[PDB]
Amino acid sequence: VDKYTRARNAGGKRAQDCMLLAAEGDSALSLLRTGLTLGKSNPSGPSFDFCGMISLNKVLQGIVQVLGLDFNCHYKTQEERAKLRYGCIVACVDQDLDGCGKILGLLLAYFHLFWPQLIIHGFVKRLLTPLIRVYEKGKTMPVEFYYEQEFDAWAKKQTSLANHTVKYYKGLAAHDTHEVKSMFKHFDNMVYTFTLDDSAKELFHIYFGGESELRKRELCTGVVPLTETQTQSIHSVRRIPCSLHLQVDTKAYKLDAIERQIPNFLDGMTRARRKILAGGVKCFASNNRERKVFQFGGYVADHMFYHHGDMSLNTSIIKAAQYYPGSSHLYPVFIGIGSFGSRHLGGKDAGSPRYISVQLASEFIKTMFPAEDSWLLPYVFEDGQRAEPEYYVPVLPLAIMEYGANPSEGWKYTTWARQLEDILALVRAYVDKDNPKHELLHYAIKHKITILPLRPSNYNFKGHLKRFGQYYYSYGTYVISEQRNIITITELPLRVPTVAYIESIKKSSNRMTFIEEIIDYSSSETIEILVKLKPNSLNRIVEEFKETEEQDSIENFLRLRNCLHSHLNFVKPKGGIIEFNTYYEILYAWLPYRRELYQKRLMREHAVLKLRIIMETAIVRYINESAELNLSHYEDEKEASRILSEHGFPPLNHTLIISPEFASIEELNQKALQGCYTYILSLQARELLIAAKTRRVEKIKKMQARLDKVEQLLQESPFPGASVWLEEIDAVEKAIIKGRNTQWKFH
Amino acid sequence: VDKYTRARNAGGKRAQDCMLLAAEGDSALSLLRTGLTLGKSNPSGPSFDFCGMISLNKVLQGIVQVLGLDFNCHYKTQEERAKLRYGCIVACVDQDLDGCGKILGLLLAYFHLFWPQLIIHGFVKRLLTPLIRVYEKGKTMPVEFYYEQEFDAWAKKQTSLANHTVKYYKGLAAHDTHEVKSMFKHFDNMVYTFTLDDSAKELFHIYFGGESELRKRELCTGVVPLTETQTQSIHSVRRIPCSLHLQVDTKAYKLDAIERQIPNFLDGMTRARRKILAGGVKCFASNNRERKVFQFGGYVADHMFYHHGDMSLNTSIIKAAQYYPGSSHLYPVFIGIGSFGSRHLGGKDAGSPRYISVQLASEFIKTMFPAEDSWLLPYVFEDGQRAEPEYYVPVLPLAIMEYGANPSEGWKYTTWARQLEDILALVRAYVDKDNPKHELLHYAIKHKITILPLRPSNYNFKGHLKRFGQYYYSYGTYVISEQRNIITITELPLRVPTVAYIESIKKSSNRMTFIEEIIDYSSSETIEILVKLKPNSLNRIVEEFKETEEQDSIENFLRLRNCLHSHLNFVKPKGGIIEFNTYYEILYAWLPYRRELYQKRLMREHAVLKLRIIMETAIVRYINESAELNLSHYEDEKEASRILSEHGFPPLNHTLIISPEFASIEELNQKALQGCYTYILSLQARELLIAAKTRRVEKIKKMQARLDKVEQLLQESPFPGASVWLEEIDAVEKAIIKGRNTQWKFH
Repeated sequence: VDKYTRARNAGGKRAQDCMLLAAEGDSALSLLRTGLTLGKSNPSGPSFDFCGMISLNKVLQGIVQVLGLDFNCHYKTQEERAKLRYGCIVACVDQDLDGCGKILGLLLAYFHLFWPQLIIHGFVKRLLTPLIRVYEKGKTMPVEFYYEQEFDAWAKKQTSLANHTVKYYKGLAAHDTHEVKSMFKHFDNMVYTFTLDDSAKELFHIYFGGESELRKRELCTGVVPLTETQTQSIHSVRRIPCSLHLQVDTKAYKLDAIERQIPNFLDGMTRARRKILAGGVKCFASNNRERKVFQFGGYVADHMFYHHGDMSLNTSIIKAAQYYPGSSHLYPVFIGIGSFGSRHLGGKDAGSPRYISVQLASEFIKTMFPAEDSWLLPYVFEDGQRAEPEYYVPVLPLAIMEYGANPSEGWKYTTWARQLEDILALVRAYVDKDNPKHELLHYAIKHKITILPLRPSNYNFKGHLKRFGQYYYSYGTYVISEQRNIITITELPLRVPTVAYIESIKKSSNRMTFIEEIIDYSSSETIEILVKLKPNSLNRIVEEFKETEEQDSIENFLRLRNCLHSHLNFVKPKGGIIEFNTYYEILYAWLPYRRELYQKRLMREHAVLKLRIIMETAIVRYINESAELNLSHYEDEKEASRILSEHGFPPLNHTLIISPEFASIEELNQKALQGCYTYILSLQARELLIAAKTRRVEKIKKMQARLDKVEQLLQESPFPGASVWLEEIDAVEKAIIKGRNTQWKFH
Repeated sequence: VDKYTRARNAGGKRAQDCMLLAAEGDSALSLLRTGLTLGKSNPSGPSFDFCGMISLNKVLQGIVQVLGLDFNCHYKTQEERAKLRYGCIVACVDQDLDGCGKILGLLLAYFHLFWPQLIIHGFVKRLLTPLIRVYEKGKTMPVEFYYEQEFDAWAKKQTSLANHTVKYYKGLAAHDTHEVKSMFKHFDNMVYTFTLDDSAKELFHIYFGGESELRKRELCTGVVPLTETQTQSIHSVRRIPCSLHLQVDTKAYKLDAIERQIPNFLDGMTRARRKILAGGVKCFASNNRERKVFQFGGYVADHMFYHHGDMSLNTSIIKAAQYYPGSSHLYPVFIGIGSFGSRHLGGKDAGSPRYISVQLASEFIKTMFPAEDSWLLPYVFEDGQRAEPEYYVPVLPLAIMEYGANPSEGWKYTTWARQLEDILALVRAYVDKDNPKHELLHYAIKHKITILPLRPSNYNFKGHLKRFGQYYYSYGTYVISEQRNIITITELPLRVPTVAYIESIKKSSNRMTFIEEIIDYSSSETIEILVKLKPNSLNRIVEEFKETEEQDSIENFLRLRNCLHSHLNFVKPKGGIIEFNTYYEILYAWLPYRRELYQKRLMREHAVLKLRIIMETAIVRYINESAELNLSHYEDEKEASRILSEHGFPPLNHTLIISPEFASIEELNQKALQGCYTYILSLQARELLIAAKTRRVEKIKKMQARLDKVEQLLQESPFPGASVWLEEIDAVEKAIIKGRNTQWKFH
């Protein structure tokens, strides 16, 4: 066996007292070696006397060879279990879903499939290392939480976190030397035995069996965090049910694996694309100066917590800036300066990231993704730092607005962009109260039927879109020269690369028989392929390929027909996988999220306006009464605060009121009334004049007018923010038109 | 032929009028297609009528197949040349040294080797695209420079560059659409024919022949930029000699390729390591907070212009923070928090960059690499932006202070760290004027002989270092248990990974015969390997391996001896490759650079102190004379400046004097006397009081005292800055001792 360190007592008289520390990889093996050889100033801790190490079906073959397990044995009795070389096997995997969810899950499935009696009687354990450590100022011993729920509960009991620094250890390689010493000093109090319950068999069959339907049904919903009672019981008896592990960690790992290929139906982008968009918004906010692709990728990795390889990051950055006929992005996020790709190679002929540059399409991103609503979306947190939002909610349904296809395997995703005019008409009819077939559209939405039509986008396509049965076909255009006998292909079908199409024709002998030569003089955007045929071949070509209503004889000969198959599989905002049948369902699912976002924006604006009005009124009152109060004579802040409280001045938080970044409306109303009176003592000398008071009065008047406008907006029919939604739709349409006029180079 | 687009007239009556645009890759092919199909609003420009395209010995086989060249032909006559299908072949390669230096160089070598008459008579051309474009404000047409020397000469003639924006196009993929249109509008004025001269044959033989000695001799020196006369002649006759291209572009490409594996002898780090160190200094300057490896790599890529893959960046970041026995860095730049690697796998068992964190060893970096001297080193510029310095000059010879080895192939580099005490003694004896054997050391340096000894570092090595002949051998330590018959290896030789050593023993059958089992219970830092031998094997082992003075019988049996071979090949500061024989030569070469750096630091400090003294004296004079002058009554700045000039107030530059970042002493003395009188009108109201004047007088006194101290320092024997050098050496020694005491975790 390779990478196996046997214990001194393994396989001997005290073999049942031994342990086998199954390490995830090389880092886990290094940590285990450091802990086991630490037994110099550690009499109570473990050592190599009873603890062995191994690195994690050849690996499983080595595992069974070391443990001395028997395939034909059941280990239902103690005498049969005593033949094992080791008392128990302990898996040392990182707390991240990639390691504990996959490797430990596979090991548990293996053991359950072959030797379950070991699992029920107790043979498999796991190394539960502290997930989160909170260090105080002046206190050496930290507070350790094994789950994020426990840390959240503890932080709910903390008045302030200024004196506490929080460190997340999601991998075994994140533990420092003294932290490793601390964990291995209490090694016996940190191993957890796995147990089998009634639902464990069904969960194992679902997550590791050959039935894909059960797996898809189980993965339809999200991952539920462990209930505090379950966590408390686990910490109490030091036993972890297999069902809980399979339902939480394995499900999270599988959902994360799917989420890397399947986009959300609200914004149409995956996690990597959302990170790239957030990094682009943050990076180009100060100035829209051009930056190289690798520099922007480094910025995204540094700020947006993009821990994957830079190759995929650069590829996605290049794809987000591509703009050519048949490209994935009809409205790309970034303006690309340089050679970012051509339709002939399907965007695979892009320049090196060291040369091409990216810029933020501010006039489009600002309108499609409002900055005001960016403070209201739920954000994902990576090691306690605010990363990109969980999902973006654009003004228009960007999920169905662009060409989408999954190049990988394991999940089929393919969407064809719908027409901009049809989508705009549908959304405007839904939103506008004074619009034909508005009530009819709402009634149809309630009964889930379609009234207004949705058609595939015909932009950047000089072909023909036809409907046959329930399918949509795209036909390229060609012109034939009888005198020259050659055929000039002028337009390929939708999203058909030129080089791949030419090679596909060249790979067929039946078509190669009638074709003598193929030359590609197509421009960067316009296709022009000359196919020189053998003499006297038109009649033979017509006879070989009979003409039908579905397609022409030459169209069949040259394969100038493409089928628009759509696979509408998306990720729900609260986790899980959702399957749609038509784009109407996607639009109907996206609409309520945007309506709720508009309502939330209006409500938070109302709350912040009320707080600012209160602050300004208090400031004006203090300005008026400073002559009689004479607060400038006092020195201490406490005396001034007490006299202001006696006079009735309300206490407000300066920072939260003036900078309400990410505070929810209930949170904003909760913690804004426990501030101080700093806003009064911080007033400038020039601000005590009559002119400053008049300016503040004018500001109060304009803010009050905005408050009445917001209040009137909140009562708008059918839902609040309808006029704002229509205005933003008009702005987005204008930005899209301007981008299309200038080839998405806004100048 | 693949990726070949034939011209309409190629191989016909007008075949000699045709062209073959040899594209470097896919991006070049896309640019060529865009340019050639652009001929709609471009009657004068080229098109596919006479221009073909091809993608760049199978590729060369396709090239000769397309061109119809003959291997047995010489093409010495026009009639033989007329058989060619194309009139000429034009190479479209990016201006960067990777593309034009390698691919174009290989094509030129191919043509010279087989068909030189084509080269002399004129058959190979290159596409010379504008390297640098300067855009003015309000002027659409830019200024194009094909070489960096031309741009530098033009900028020397520019009074100000505020209205000019500079763009560098080092790749064919960096040209925008309108720029591509501009270049292809004047296509006939941008192709350059290659010519052969007398030295071309020798240069081709040197750079592409089988004689490695000639290549090494040629690469000993750096790359000389083309002289302005040569560039002017090239632009005049539109012909490029092959010798000039080989001497500049190919030499630069080869030197850059070598520089990625061979470190400088001044700081001991390559380009990537210098970029990482500069990024670490810049990133952790504000606060020394821990950052993840991938986040720091992204920061380095964004700011230090690291355009290579992130895998190598993360690997180098991890290596720079590793600290274990036998590691490459005896004094690592970064403190690593987490599991950064172990000696058992030779640092290959490091944790994932997503988990481990890095911090800047400020107490060591600040002392070893002074921040004051960081403004004086020559910096490399990447696309006009200031990247990491060309070379660092540490206080101590870091090139010989750490274990260095080149893991790649093509250049043999291996250095073994010398003892800290010996290096400190040598440098102190060189610097200190009152020191035994100081004059003797200087005399020996003049005669290039050694007096003080240099020995390999024995730190973190519980073995034996022995000297035999001119070689140094490292022996591990073992203990034998006769009763147990097993052998306990306690220390492996220097820089010998444990796993590799165990596998090497296991791979030999002769040693495997006497060994029954091998167990590795070694700690993270201490080696303890138990080798259980077969019964009655000590006598057989002794008989098989005879004992000699060089090594013991058991040492030969277990291969516990390592030879300390050193390959001292480095990169000179001004380019080229330098070969050393002993570490004394490296120290003697490094010393004058540090002495010159100290002298430059002292001189620039003197100049800036003089300028600041002049500024402060002028300010004090204005404060004294403001009562009579009454400058506050005036409104315009011009009138005040004129009256101050009449009164004799000197004009100084506020920004340059107060922030002399990277201004050389001659440059500082040149452009600091053409400023304005802003420093007088910008004075605060509170600064006109007597207390402010007294504070300024005290500041003037302290600055004058520092000026006299600097002046006395400049006259110090033997060279200026000797006491400063000794103080910095003492500080570096203290920092190294503190780091070694705390396992390079400064706390």
